[PDB]
Amino acid sequence: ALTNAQILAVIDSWEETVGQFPVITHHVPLGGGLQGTLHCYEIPLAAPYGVGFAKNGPTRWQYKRTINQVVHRWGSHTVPFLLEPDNINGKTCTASHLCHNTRCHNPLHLCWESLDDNKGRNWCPGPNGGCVHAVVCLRQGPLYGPGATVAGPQQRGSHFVV
Amino acid sequence: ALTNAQILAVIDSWEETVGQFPVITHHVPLGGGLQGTLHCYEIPLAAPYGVGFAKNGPTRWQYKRTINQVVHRWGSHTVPFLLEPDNINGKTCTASHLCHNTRCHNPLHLCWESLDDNKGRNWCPGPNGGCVHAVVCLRQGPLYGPGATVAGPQQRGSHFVV
DNA sequence: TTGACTCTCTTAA
DNA sequence: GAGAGTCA
DNA sequence: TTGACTCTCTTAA
DNA sequence: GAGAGTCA
Ligand SMILES: [Mg+2]
Ligand SMILES: [Mg+2]
Ligand SMILES: [Zn+2]
Ligand SMILES: [Zn+2]
Ligand SMILES: [Zn+2]
Ligand SMILES: [Zn+2]
Repeated sequence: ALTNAQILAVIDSWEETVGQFPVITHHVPLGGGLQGTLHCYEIPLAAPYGVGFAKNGPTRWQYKRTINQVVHRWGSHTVPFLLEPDNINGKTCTASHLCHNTRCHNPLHLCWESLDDNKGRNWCPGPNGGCVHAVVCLRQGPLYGPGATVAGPQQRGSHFVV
Repeated sequence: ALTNAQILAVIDSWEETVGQFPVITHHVPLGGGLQGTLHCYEIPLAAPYGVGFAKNGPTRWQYKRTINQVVHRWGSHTVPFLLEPDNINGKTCTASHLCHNTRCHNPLHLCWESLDDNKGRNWCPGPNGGCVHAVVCLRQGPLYGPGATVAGPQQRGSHFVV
């Protein structure tokens, strides 16, 4: 098994490589009508992506390092969390983008939580709009708002009460 | 079926059958420290479910009727909305449970909206906690809360800024 | 050891 | 959150 | 005609 | 949101 020192070395090489990705400045809603700025370190759209990186899906990548003749591979956003527990409450931990920008690999924009927690950030009002996430959101979720419901609750007769 | 009269007759038969489902009272969080009461009309756990109903998955059912000698079949929660547009902004409209109770077929607990709007209600603070859904929630979403994040954003070196 | 592709899978609406 | 087929 | 089962699919994290 | 194979 890789030692803790070897894992730290993987994290360090990952950070060195991601730190050289293009840094894109994004203005974002924070909630409460306020605007903030996030700086995303974005993996390229096409190969080459950076040392150790390869695309396994339209917006999926992996990081690969060969240590003592053994090939090791990780989901590209999971590397910051290799020294953390990988499950909680019986649920697998997932890399969760606080910036909601899948190409971003900035570890200051990532957290490590259940898929339900991850998804729920899409609708959060944001750090200045009422976020209650214990690990606070960096921005209002992209899907926050009144929604676009086509039809509401209704009945034709009198068979039902709410 | 094709005619508006045929569609209304399908809605009316569906309402009459679902109206005979057992009515189960559920006390629910509303947000803001308040609690409310919903009356769900719950399809039975096992066959027979009711005239026209059959189970196609653990928590999936379909409603079927024979019209002009042809069988017409629908997802069991979609029937109230058969006269509504079946898409919005190019996204498929889905039956969305405001009571978050899949066995419930009370149309006063259903709306018709994109799958994203549907999902997002799981995290809504609720009608007394700040819900901004234009078609208002009936309860706080079951997944609302601080979450259980295992690790937050972090870096080992000095290559990243928020 | 490394890059650039390929494939399928998980979850819960 | 969906559609459709196999039997009786 | 109606009932009770079977199977796979969609979406976007 | 994931893991794993092939080829040079
Ligand atoms: Mg996410
Ligand atoms: Mg729902
Ligand atoms: Zn980012
Ligand atoms: Zn939040
Ligand atoms: Zn209900
Ligand atoms: Zn709401």
